[PDB]
Amino acid sequence: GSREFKQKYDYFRKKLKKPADIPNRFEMKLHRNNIFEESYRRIMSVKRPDVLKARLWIEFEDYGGVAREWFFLLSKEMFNPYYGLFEYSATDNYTLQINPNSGLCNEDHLSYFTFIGRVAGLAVFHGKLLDGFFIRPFYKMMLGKQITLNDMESVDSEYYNSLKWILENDPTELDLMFCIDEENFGQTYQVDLKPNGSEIMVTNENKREYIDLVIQWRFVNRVQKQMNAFLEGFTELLPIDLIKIFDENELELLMCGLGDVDVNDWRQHSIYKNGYCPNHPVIQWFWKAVLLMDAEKRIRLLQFVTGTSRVPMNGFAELYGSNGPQLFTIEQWGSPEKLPRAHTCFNRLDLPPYETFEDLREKLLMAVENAQ
Amino acid sequence: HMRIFVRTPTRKTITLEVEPSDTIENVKAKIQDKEGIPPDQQVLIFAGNRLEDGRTLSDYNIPKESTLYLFMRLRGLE
Repeated sequence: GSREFKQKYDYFRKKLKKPADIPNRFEMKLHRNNIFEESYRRIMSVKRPDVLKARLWIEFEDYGGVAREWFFLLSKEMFNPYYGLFEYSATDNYTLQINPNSGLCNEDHLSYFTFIGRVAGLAVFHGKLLDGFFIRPFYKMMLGKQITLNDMESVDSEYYNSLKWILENDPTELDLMFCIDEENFGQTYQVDLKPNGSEIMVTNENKREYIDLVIQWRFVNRVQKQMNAFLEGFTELLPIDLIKIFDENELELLMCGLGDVDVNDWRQHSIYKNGYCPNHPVIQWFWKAVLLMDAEKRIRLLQFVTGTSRVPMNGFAELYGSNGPQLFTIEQWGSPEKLPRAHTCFNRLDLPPYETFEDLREKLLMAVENAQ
Repeated sequence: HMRIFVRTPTRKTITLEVEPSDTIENVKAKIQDKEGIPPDQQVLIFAGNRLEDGRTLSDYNIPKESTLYLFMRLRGLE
């Protein structure tokens, strides 16, 4: 909407209060190569969370500029799935969800979720942003809103259609029970969706309850302690009822920002090889196609060609490959019956010289879906 | 002779050459070579179980062509 976001937002900021009895600065000295654990110890050791509300003075090894760098660099670690706190929401998604097994991965996980909540609340309090993509139900769960069948669609559209089919048709032929196969670390477990579930049969009369229980199992039930710890840290800087003037789309914008790629900055810093030029026709068709796609598609295209969903903090001028700087590169390759190819370690798109715009567009889209 | 797989949460499957004699500590050393991660900063999991550095692949009944799950450690407040 964005028009209503700005009105609410100005109201929101005016209501936020800096207490008068805290130091006028919150100092951190950090090493970039240990940014996560150091920011964690510093921030989780304070006696009084409200001191986080002061001006941030941060040094690695302009203060507002170092603070920007800190928010960005710390987001890359806080939202790094290697630590097992968050995980990709599907094999073909760039969005993150809470790992229900985060506890097995690291026994201190709740303290880190609380920390990440604190940093997120701290970004917002200071009018700054973290950098990352969470699944939409995460923001609904922050607001206490019920998660529903329609919420499944942006995460897993096939499972969404499967459950919508059940809603709209007689499911008897399916022989379903209130059992569900849960997979953890390659192994499959049967879990009851409700007590005695595997011996309760899904029928036209109870299938709505079944669908709801599947949704709760998918997104809610297994991550409550982690989500609750995140919210503890998030509300330690921001009152919850103040937060709740925002809907879930607005909350994401407030926390994690736009979620889209600047096509202009992208274009104005790409390199072309083997015939291609800024005004060559195939190239103009490429950037016209990129303009016409939505956010999800621009992000999936970025991921397809660079291996990551994240745009560099200072835009595409500072894009990196595997061996230092590496601008986005499109080079002529193959023949128009070919789908384009990507070399992620070097941010390179192998793009056939298609004959029409429409053909490039369908072939570019198809290559993107076809990658995982 | 034998081969195992290590899946990272960053959508990467590492191939290792090992034998059942190998300690978890030694498997982690191979991972550090291929990946840059100090063994003490590694968490390996198989079938819902954290793997202790001292025990061996054989000890955990890890057959040929198995997949282990790797994660980076968080140290907490100490």
